[PDB]
Amino acid sequence: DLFAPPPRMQGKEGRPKPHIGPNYESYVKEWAKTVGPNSDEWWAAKARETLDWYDDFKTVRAGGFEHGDVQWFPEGTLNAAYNCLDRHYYKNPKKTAIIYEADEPSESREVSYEELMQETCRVANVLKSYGVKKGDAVSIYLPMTWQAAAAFLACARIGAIHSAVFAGFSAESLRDRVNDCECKVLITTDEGRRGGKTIATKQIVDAALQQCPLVENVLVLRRTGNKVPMTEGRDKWWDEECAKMPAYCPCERMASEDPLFILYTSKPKGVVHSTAGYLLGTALTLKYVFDAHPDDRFACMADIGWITGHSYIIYGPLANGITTAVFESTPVYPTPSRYWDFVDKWKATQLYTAPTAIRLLRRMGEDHVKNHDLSSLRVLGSVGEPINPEAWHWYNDFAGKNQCAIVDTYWMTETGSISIAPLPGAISTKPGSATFPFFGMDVDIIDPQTGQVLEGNDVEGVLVARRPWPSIARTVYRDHKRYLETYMKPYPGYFFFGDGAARDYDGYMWIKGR
Amino acid sequence: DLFAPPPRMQGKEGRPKPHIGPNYESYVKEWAKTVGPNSDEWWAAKARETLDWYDDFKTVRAGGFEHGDVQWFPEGTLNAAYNCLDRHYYKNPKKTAIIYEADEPSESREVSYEELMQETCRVANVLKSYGVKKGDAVSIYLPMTWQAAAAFLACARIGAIHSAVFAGFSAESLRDRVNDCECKVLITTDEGRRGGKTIATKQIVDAALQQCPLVENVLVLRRTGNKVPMTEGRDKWWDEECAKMPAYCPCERMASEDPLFILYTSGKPKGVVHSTAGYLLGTALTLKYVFDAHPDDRFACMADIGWITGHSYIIYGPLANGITTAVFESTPVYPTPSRYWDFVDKWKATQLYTAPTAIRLLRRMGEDHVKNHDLSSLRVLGSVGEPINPEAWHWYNDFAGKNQCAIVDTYWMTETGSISIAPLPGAISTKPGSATFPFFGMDVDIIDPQTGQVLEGNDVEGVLVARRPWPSIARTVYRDHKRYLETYMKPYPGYFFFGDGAARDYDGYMWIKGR
Amino acid sequence: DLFAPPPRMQGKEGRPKPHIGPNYESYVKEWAKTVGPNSDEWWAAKARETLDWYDDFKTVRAGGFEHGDVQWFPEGTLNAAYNCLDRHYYKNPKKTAIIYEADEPSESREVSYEELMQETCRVANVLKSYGVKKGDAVSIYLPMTWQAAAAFLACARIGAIHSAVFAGFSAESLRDRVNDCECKVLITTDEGRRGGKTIATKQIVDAALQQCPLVENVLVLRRTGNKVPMTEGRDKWWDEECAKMPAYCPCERMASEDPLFILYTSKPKGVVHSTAGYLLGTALTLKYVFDAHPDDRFACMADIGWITGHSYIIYGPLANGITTAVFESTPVYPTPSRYWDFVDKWKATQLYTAPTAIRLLRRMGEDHVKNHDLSSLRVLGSVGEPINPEAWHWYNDFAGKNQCAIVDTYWMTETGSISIAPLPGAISTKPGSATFPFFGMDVDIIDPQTGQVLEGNDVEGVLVARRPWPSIARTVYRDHKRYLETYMKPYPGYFFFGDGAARDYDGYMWIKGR
Ligand SMILES: CCOP(=O)(O)OC[C@H]1O[C@@H](n2cnc3c(N)ncnc32)[C@H](O)[C@@H]1O
Ligand SMILES: CCOP(=O)(O)OC[C@H]1O[C@@H](n2cnc3c(N)ncnc32)[C@H](O)[C@@H]1O
Ligand SMILES: CCOP(=O)(O)OC[C@H]1O[C@@H](n2cnc3c(N)ncnc32)[C@H](O)[C@@H]1O
Repeated sequence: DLFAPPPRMQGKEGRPKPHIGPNYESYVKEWAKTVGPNSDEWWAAKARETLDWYDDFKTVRAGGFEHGDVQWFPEGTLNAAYNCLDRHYYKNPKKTAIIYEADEPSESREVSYEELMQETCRVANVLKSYGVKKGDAVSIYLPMTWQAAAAFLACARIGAIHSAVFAGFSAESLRDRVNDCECKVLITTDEGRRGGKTIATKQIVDAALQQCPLVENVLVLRRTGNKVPMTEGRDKWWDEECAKMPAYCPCERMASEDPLFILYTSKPKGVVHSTAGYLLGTALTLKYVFDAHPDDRFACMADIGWITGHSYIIYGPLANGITTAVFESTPVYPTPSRYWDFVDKWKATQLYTAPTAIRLLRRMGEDHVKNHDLSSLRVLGSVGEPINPEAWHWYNDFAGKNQCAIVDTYWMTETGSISIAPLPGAISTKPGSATFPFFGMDVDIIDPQTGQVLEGNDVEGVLVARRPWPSIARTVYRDHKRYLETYMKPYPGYFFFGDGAARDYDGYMWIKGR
Repeated sequence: DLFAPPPRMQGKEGRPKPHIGPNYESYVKEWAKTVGPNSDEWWAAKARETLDWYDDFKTVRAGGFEHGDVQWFPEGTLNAAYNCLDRHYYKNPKKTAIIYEADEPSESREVSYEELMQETCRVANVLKSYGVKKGDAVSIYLPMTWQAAAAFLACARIGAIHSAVFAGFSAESLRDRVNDCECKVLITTDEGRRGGKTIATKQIVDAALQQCPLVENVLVLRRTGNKVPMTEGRDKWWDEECAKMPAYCPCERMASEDPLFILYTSGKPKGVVHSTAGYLLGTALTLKYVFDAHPDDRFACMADIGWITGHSYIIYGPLANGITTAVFESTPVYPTPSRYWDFVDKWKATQLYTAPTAIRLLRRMGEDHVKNHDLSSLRVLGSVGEPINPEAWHWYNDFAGKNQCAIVDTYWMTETGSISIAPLPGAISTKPGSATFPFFGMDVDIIDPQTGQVLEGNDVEGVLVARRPWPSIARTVYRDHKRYLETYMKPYPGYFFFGDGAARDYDGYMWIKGR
Repeated sequence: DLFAPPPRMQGKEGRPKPHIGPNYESYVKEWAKTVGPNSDEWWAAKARETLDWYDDFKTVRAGGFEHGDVQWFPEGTLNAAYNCLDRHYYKNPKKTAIIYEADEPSESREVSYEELMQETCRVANVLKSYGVKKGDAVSIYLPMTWQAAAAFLACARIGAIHSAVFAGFSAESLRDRVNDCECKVLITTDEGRRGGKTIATKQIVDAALQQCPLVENVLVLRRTGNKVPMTEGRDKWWDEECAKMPAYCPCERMASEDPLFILYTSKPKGVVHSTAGYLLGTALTLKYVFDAHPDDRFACMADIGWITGHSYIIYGPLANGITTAVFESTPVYPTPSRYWDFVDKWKATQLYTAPTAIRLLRRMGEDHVKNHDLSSLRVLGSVGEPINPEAWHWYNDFAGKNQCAIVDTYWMTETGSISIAPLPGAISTKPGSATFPFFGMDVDIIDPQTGQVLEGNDVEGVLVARRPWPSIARTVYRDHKRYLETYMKPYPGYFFFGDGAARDYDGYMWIKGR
C-alpha cells in the first residue's frame, strides 16, 4: 500500500524534474535545514530568493508561542501585490495569471498578468478615493469570479487588510464578520452564478448592512447585470468607479509583520495573517508540495472565501508567477465531468480539490471521468478533511490514471500554508496519510492525558508544533486573548492544532482530526 | 533661411560649451539612445544621475497608451522638494534660487536657496497642521510672487497634490477647479499686483468659496497689505501661521508614480495629472539640454506659474537643476515696453523663455525699447505656446539676441509635461517658425487623419502622434481617466494624440500647424 | 580641591576600562574631533555606529540658530523604539531592561527586554486602534512605574509624539499642557504611589479633561486597583485593551527630524525633540559621561516627567542596551537609606540624582549611608542645580566612599542631553564645577554688557553655544517664534542657555545659573 513517485514526477516523458527528489532521503536532507537553531540561514536565503523586497530584513525570526509576538523578517519591507502582480507583469505581461472558468463553460477565458494588474490598480485607486488607508479593513463578499483576486490584491496593494466572507453566507454571518472587522468599505457583486443558480449577494448585503453602521462605501461588481437595489451614495458600480481611475497605482511599502488579511473561521474568529511570512510560506508550499514550475497551470477548486482559496488560488500561485485557476461553478455543473473537461480544456498541470468533491464525483459514476485525456496532470491535491482509502484510490485511478502524485495536504487557517504533506517527487505516499511536515514545520505528538511528547514511532495523541513558522497566524483580530487561549495555552511551548493525530512505524503521520 | 548655432552657443567668448553639439549628427547620436527598445540603459543612467533617490528603482518603464498605466522607475522613492531645494541648499545655501522681479522694479530682490527652503518648510508645516496628508489635493490661487514656488514645493514636500489656478481666473473658474480637485485647503493671496493693476484675489476667493463646501482652511499671503475680508476660522494669514512653525520640515518619501500635481486645462476643465519622478526627470533634462543650462546660469522664463510652462520651466526644471530661475510679477509693457530687456540687463539673464504673444506685443511697441540694451548675457531665446511667425521670430533674433543668441521654438503641451519638439541650441541649425526635432525619449510621427496610417518619409502633412510614452507624460485626468484615454489614446490606437496638425519637410524638420 | 579619577574609574579591581581616559589630554583629543568644520566625519561615524538605521543618511548636519532649521542626518530613517527595544531584544531577550523599584521595596522586580518590548507593542497596537497616526500627539500622565517607559516607547514605535506631564501636577497644569499639545489620547493611572502616599491621578485627569475637549480616548493603567471613576467610552483599562492586542507591533520608519517628543517646561512651553539627533546625543552622553558598559545597571532617580527622566531613565540607557532603574518612591521612604538599600540590592554601577535629594539625605544624618556597601558604584551623577561644595563632599565621601567619580552634569531640556560634564575616567573634578563641554558642544562666555565673547580664562558672563549639536531642541510646539526669541535672538549666532557662568584659570566651567 505504498505509492512511489510516478514517472511524471521523475522528470520523464518531457515533464519537469521535481524540485526535491527522488526519495525520502532528499526530503530529509532539505528539511533538516529548515528547522532547528541553525535554520535561520536557509530561511533568510529563501526569503531573499523567493520574494522581492523594497527594503532588506536583518533579523530572520523572533517571538514565540507564549505571548503571541511571532516575528519573521521584521525589518524588511515588501508588498504582496508587487510580488504577485508587478514583477511577473514586468517579466511577461501577456502571460496568463488567471484561467477564469465561468459557471457557463462558454464564458470562460484567460486573464493575463497585465489585465489583472490593471484591474487591481483600478480597484486600489477606487479604494484610496474612498479614504481607505494602510491598516484599514475592507470586507470582500464576492463569489468565485476572477475580479475577486484583483479585489484581494487591491487591498494588498494599498496596505488595506482585506477580510473575505464566503459568498452565500447568510445576512447574519456577513453582518457579524463585517461588524467585527470594523470595515468602512465592502466589495461585493450584484449577484453570483454557481451551478446554474443565482446567489442574491446584493440583497443579502443590503439585509446585513441594515445592521452594519460603520460601512459607508459599497463597491458592486456587475457580475450578472440583473437589476439589484442600489442605495444612493453608499453603493457604486465597480466598472463605473474603475473607469474613472488610472490603470496603475503605486504599491504601499509594508512592514513584514503588517497584517495582510483577516479570515473569519466558519462569535466568528478572525485569523490574522501578516505579509512576508505568509507570502513566503504559501509560495514555498505551492512550489514544493505541488512541484510548480514557471509554465505550470495550477488548478485549485476551493473557494476564495476559504484559507485554501487565499493561499493556493491567489497568493501562492501568483507569487510564483504561474497560472492559477478561478473556478466559478460546481463539480457537477452542468455535468459531473466538469473537473475533467476543465483539465482537458486548459491542460491543468496540478489539481487541488477537497475530499468532499472527490467523493461526490465518485458517487456520480465512472463514465464522467473514464474517457477524459487529462495526462497534463502531474500532482493531485486533497485538502480539508481526511480522505478515505476508497476516495483516495478513486482519485488516483481515475483523475490521475495512476500517473499522478497524490498529495494529502494537512493544514489549517491558522497555519497559513500547508503543514504536513508529501513532496510529490520524493515521498512515497500512503492512501489517507498526510506523510511528513513541510519546511519549517517541526510537528510532534503529545499525550493529552499527561501533556508529554510521545517520542518514537507508532504513537497516537494530539498534534503540536514545536516552533513558529513564517506563515503561522499572528493573532485573532482584536481578540489576542482568544488566540493565546485557543492555540498556545493548552500546551505551553507548543502550537496546538486541535487535531488528534498518529504516527505509524514508518514515521508517517495520520491525522485523526478535530 | 537656416541659422547655425551662434558663437555664444559654440563655447567661445567665455561662454559654456554646449552639452550637445556642434551639429545635427551629435544630436542624432544622443537621441538614438533615448528611443527604441534599447533605450532603458540611457534612461536609467540619466534618472540616477539627475535625481536624488531615497530608494533606487528596479524597472525603468512599463505600461502604455492603451490603458493609461504608464510607469517610469516605479520602485524608486524620491521627493520633488528634496531634488529642487534640499540638495542645492546642502551644496550652497547662499546661491540664489529665485530672482523675484516684483511689479515695481525697485521691489525686486534675490531669494536664496536657504530662504526658499525655509519658507517651503514653514508652509509645509502649516499644511501638516491643517491635516493635509500624502495624496491630498491643495488648491493654489497665487499671482507671480516668489512664495508661490514655496507653496508648490511645500505640497511636494509632504506628498500633497498641488493644483495651481491661474490668478486671472474668475470666481466661477476657480470654483470649478477647486470643486473638481476636492481640495480642503486653498493657498491664496490678499491681492495681486500685475502691470500696476490690482487683482482682488481674496474677493474672488470668497465669491468662489461661497460654492466650495469642502474647503476648510485658507492660507492667505499678505502680498499688498490692503484690507481684505478674512473669515474667522477658515482664513489665516500666511506670515502668522508660518511664524509658529519650524523652518525645517522632513521630506515625505514619495513613490515615482505618486501624483506630483494636477493642472487644469484652461465643458468641465480637465485636470492633467503629473507624477513625480518621470515629470521631474523630463523637466530637468529639457531645462539642461534645450536651454543649455549650466550651474551658474540665470534662467528667465516669463510665463505664469498657473500654466504648465510655469510649472516646468519656472519652478521644477530650473530648481531641480539647482540654477537660478526668475519669477516675473509684472507685464512686458509695465512700466515701459523695455521691462524684459531692463530685467535681462539688471540680472544678467543667460536664457529667456517667453511666448510669441509677448514678443509680438513688444515688436508692435517699437524698437526704441530694445535696441539700446546690452543683453549680451543671453545665450538662448525660447518661444512657447503658439507658432511664432517669421517676422516675430526675426524680431526676437535680431533685437533681443542681437543675432548672437540661439532661438529655440519649443513645442509641447500640458499633457507632455516637458518640451517634446525643440532645437538643441548648440547642435541644431534653426529655421524660423519651426520646432525642429523631437527631444530625448520622444518618437514623434505624422499620421494621415483620413487613413490613420503613419506617413513615412519627408515632406508629409497630417496629425502629430507619439509612438511610445516618455517619462514626463501625463498619467491621467483627475478622476476622469476615461476622458484621458478618449482624448489622447483612442483616436489613434497605439499612439499618443497631440491633437496638433503638423508637417515634416524634406530636411526632416517638424512644422506644427496647430489645433 | 582637585579629584583625579578613582581606581574604580581606572580599569582596576575588575572594573571596566573607561571609554575616554586617563587624563585631560585624551578628552581634548577626542573632543576636538566633535567640533569645528571637520567634525562631520566623527558625527557620521558615531551615528552609524550607535544607532540602527532603516535608511542611511547622506547629509550630516544643516541649518542653524538664526531661523531654527537645525537638521541632523536628514535623509536617514530610523525608529527610537527599535533602537531602544527591538535590537537589544533580538540580541538578548532575557536581559533586564528595567529594574522597577516599587514604592514598597518588596514589590520591586526586574522587567526584561522581552517583557518591555511586548508591553510597548501592546500599547502601540492599542494606540493604533485609537486612530493615533504618525505625527499625532499623545499625552502621558503617569507616575514612576515601569510601564511609563513602555508608554513613551509605544508612541515612538508608531511615530506618535508623546507629551509627558509630571505626575502630581494640578488639574490646571495638566489641562494647559493637554490643550496646548492638542492630543486626542491620554495615558494615565488610576492612582500613583509615591512616598507611601496616594496620588489621585485619575481624579485630577477627570477634573482636567472637563476642560479638554479634544481628548477622546483615555488609557488607564491599574497601578493600585482602587476604585476610580471611569467614563463610558472615553476611558478604558490598560490591561483590558492590551489583552486584545498582539504582543508585537511593526516599527514606523521615522525621518531623523521627525519630532520624537514634546516636553513642557515647568503659558507652558513645549520643547520639541526630534528622533535621530536626540537619540544619538542621549546615547553618547550615557555611554561617555557615565562610562556605561554593556552589563552596567544605570540608576537615574529623576522623574520621567522631567527631561532627565526622558534622557537618562528611558532613551539613553535603553538605546545603549543596558539596564536602567525606574524608582517609584522618594529618597526617604520608608527610611532615608532607600537610595543605598536600592544600590546594594540591585548592585547599581552608576547613580544619577539631583542635589536636592543629596542635601535632604545629608540632613537626614550619616547613619543611613555609613553602613552600606555601595561597592558596585563607579560614577555618581548630579543634575538640576549647582551642587554646594559641602553637598558634593558628602556625596563623594558617603555615597561613593571616595572611590566613585563625581560628575556634575549641566544641561537643560532644550539641549536634550548633557552639555557640560566631566568625563569620569579622564577629567579631574572640582566640587561644584561642571568642568568641560561634551562632544559636539562648543560653549563660550559672552559679556552681557557688550555682547562680545570673552576670550581666555578667568572670565564671567552668560553661557552661549557657538554651533548646533545633534540633540538640541528643534522648536517650541506651535510657538517657533517663542523658541527663536528665547534661545536665538538675545545673541545672534549663538544659542542662549540663559545661565550665567564663569570659566576659571584652568578652563573649568562654573555655572552661576539663571
Ligand atoms: C486548510 C483548511 O483549514 P480550516 O478550514 O481551518 O480547517 C482545518 C481543519 O481541517 C481538517 N483538515 C484539513 N486538512 C486535513 C487533512 N489533510 N487531513 C485531515 N484533516 C484535515 C483538520 O481538522 C484541520 O484542523
Ligand atoms: C506649452 C503650452 O501647453 P498648453 O497650454 O497645453 O498648450 C499646448 C498647445 O499649444 C500649442 N503650442 C505650444 N507650443 C507650440 C509651438 N512651439 N508651436 C506651435 N504650437 C504650439 C499647440 O497647439 C499645443 O497643442
Ligand atoms: C537638566 C535640567 O533641565 P531643566 O529642568 O530644563 O533645567 C535647566 C536649568 O537647570 C539648571 N541646571 C541644570 N543642571 C545644572 C548644573 N549641573 N549646574 C547648575 N545648574 C544646573 C540651569 O539653570 C539650567 O538652565
